[PDB]
Amino acid sequence: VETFAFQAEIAQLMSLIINTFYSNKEIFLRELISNSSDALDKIRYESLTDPSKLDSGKELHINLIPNKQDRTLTIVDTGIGMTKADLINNLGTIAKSGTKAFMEALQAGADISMIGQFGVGFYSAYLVAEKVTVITKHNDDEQYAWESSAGGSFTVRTDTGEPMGRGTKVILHLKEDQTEYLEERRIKEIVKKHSQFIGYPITLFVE
Amino acid sequence: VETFAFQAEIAQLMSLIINTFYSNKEIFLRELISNSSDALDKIRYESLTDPSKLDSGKELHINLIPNKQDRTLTIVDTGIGMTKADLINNLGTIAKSGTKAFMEALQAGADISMIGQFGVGFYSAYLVAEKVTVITKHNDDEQYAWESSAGGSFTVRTDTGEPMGRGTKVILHLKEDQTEYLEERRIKEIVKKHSQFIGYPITLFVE
Ligand SMILES: CCN(CC)C(=O)c1ccc(O)c(OC)c1
Ligand SMILES: CCN(CC)C(=O)c1ccc(O)c(OC)c1
Repeated sequence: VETFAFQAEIAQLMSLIINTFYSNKEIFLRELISNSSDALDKIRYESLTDPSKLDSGKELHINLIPNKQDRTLTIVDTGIGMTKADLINNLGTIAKSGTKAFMEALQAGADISMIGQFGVGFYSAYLVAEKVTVITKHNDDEQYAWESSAGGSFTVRTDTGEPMGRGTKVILHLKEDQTEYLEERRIKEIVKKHSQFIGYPITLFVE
Repeated sequence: VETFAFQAEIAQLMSLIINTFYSNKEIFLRELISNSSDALDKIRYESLTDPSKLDSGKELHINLIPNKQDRTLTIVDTGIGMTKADLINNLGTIAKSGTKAFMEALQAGADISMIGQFGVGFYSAYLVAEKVTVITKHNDDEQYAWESSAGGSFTVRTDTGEPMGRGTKVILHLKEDQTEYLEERRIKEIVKKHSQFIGYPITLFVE
């Protein structure tokens, strides 16, 4: 298990997300679904000139898996996935510069819901989750598990768990007062409201 | 000079853009600026683990260059640029699937301004231009010039013109009745309206 420190600006972004009074929390799902869409676009583009890219899995889609027992909402995609380097480098984002722009925007009247426009939408997972676990598999690497409960550090380990084939799995360990996001009609409402133009199937699992 | 046929679905997207009565043409600039932002994000991300990626040019920005003599509006960025393969493969887009989703959306009430959400925003250049020339330079290839006046075909040639260092240059040969997009206050208005959260400098050249 390797423990790393977040870059200062990312710890601050996470602190802002966690600490700010801000009711419109539901947007975390749209931001995660959108990152999944972007990863799927990437593998699909690569497959256009190299069909073998899809050897690790031909279907391009997203599953939403609520689990009330464990209190987790899981967002799985079969997109391009991430290498160990992508994971350590702020999950494939340009987070330092994105955080800088987001902060300026907030100072000038933007609100937290606009986070995705600064390319750090992943971190909005902290609006609802106390701990976030990311399992990922890229064609060019082995499966890894990234994890953080914020607090300025994250871990990375080689994942021994069930093999994924290819893609990214975001496991949200939901805060005690955010269990509405495990409820079927609430998830369906949010998907329909914010993710109506996502070009891949989104399957909501039932329990 | 190599001449290629557009895939059928792209020729149809272009025909739709060109033929539909649709007044809100100004959005082409926001879509091009946004593609440039995405290319810049890409090179910046690569530079995070490999500083030499920026050997071909350290500054990450966008220039807007109107030229009333030639009737061209040029959008230059110093982003990641495109290889010959990217160019032939619909300028690095997943255009067939993106066109499919855009068409469905239009049929269900979307309008042309939402084109960028389907990842084929580049083609909105045809709302204002009769011919579009794209000059591009990727670290992994030499400089190329892609060109199309629609009509179902595009060309690709190795570019002999002034060397770019790295990035993408979109030269819009504007339609005779679209010269307002060469006017300073009109360009400035559009940038301010639609591109206020682009995290790179956008320099509007004067003539
Ligand atoms: C670098 C590839 N990538 C992003 C396009 C993913 O696999 C990915 C998918 C979903 C996410 O929520 C995510 O969080 C950042 C990353
Ligand atoms: C594949 C890299 N890329 C797109 C991210 C560009 O260089 C690029 C930049 C501006 C554009 O208008 C464009 O048109 C599609 C492409």
